[PDB]
Amino acid sequence: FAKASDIAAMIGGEGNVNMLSERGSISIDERTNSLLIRELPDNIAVIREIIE
Amino acid sequence: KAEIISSPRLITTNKQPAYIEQGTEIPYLESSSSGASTVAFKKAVLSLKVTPQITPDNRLVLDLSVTQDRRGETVKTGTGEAVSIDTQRIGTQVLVNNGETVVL
Repeated sequence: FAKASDIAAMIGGEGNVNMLSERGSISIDERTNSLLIRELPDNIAVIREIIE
Repeated sequence: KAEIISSPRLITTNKQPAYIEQGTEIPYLESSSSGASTVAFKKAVLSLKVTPQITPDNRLVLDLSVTQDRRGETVKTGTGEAVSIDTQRIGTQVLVNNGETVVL
């Protein structure tokens, strides 16, 4: 129901101060409308709940 | 009385941009960069330009451009002349069920 590029630009983005991350990272897969995230297994759950 | 109908079609892959066109390209006198003229081409086409996206509950989100332009009269510009264009354009984003029609 939403574009993955917009969501990746909102969750991550310019600089690390804005990012909701510490020392991981989002990537986009446009072919299948998906995000690929690498972070602490505790931040994955809150990110998942918000973007759901 | 008068009545006209036109309908283009396309097939494409999900999340992938596609276009189909039919018309003319008008050569215009000059395009300006830092110093000189790259004379260019304006389009007067009947065109469809689309990017689709499939969602879970049997629905599509479409990013749509549909145009139908023609070549118009030749107006006067400076000491010269040039060709004008007559246009109809619509651009939107809509959300439509799988196999039915909507009026944009």
